[PDB]
Amino acid sequence: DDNMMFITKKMIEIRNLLQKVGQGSTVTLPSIVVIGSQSSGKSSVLEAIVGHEFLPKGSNMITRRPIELTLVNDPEAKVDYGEFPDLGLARVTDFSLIQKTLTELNQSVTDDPIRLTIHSPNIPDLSLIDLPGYILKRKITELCDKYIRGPNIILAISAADTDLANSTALQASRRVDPRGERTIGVITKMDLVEPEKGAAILSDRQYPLKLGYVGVISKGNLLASINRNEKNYFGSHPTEFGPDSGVSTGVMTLRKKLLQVLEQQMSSKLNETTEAIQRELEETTYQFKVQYNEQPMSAESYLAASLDDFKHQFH
Amino acid sequence: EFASSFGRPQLQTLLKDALDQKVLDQLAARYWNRPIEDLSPAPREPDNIIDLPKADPDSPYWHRQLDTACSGLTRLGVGRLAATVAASAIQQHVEKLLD
Repeated sequence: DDNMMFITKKMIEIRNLLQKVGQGSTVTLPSIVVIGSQSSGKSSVLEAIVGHEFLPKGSNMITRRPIELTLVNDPEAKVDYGEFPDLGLARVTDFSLIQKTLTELNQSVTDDPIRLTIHSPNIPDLSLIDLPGYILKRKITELCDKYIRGPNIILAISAADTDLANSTALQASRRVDPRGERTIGVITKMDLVEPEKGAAILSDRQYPLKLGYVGVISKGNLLASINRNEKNYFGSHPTEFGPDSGVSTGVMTLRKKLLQVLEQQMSSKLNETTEAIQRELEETTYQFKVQYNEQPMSAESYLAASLDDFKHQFH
Repeated sequence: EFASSFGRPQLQTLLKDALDQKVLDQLAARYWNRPIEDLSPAPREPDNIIDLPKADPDSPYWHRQLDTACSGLTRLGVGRLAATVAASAIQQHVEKLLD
């Protein structure tokens, strides 16, 4: 089902190349945006870390700049390693170093969002961005709202202790998405609630959406262990949230859903985006004629013609 | 009887028409004007089709534009266009025969 992960990785690389083309490359492909209120914002950070592998997160985060995570299927690679594009060609083995570096970027604080790239075999390639969660506060909200508007596959996490209505995350998710078509929900911190409790949250009708909600508890060999606990815990109250139950939970199903949504939405945006690139290629090509007669040029060919003219003059 | 009736020149006109519409597709996307909203246009503005006849030959919206138009037309899924058009013709004639 390899062909499958692959469509996404090809698109993610293409998302990067649109992002990098140039000034008028207003054009881009969508991606996952992640919002969460404070307890919920903490649940969301935890979750992002947990989805793949431990990474520097939380503690004290100014949350002023977004972090564009781009993941890569890492089969044939046996070392968990993450690299920064602006810090090009550098690979980082231990995430503690990635803690020091990105969190000092966190204390430096333009609004530009740092790009990131991590390769790990258990992780499926994705393209999520983590912006600061809701708690000056106005200005953070302002960025959040602007990012949510555009058709990115958004959404939300919500801690089990808070009422669903009370949480800003799902509340803005509903504000910018009335239909709930492009937004997925996650109920975190679910470990300390009765199974009656998971049932009412994991499945609700007060606020229905497509792609459903996903409940999970996130928090060496940490991956597998977080997996182990999810496999182990539901056994406590299996009938309340397990097979054939309407709710869905644990990190893996939530991930494959993420794969599906991302492949589908991106694929919708591909047409309009592509005609856009053909229009900007035609603009660049036409300017290439009016300016410099479309001839290929290198700096050495320029340098040769002058040097030559100078020697005959000097003679 | 229909298979003895059908043959090839039917395909001829069929593919020649769809490649015409593709010709209209290329020409517009590469040469002509675009939709209108209150938003002001791209400038552009050396790309005026009118000074095409009495122009000097080495001008792109001429040279490079035609050049990329033909490269684009040939390196388009003409293979897949013929396939699907012959597909929808044969499919139609079998649905006419079923009536």
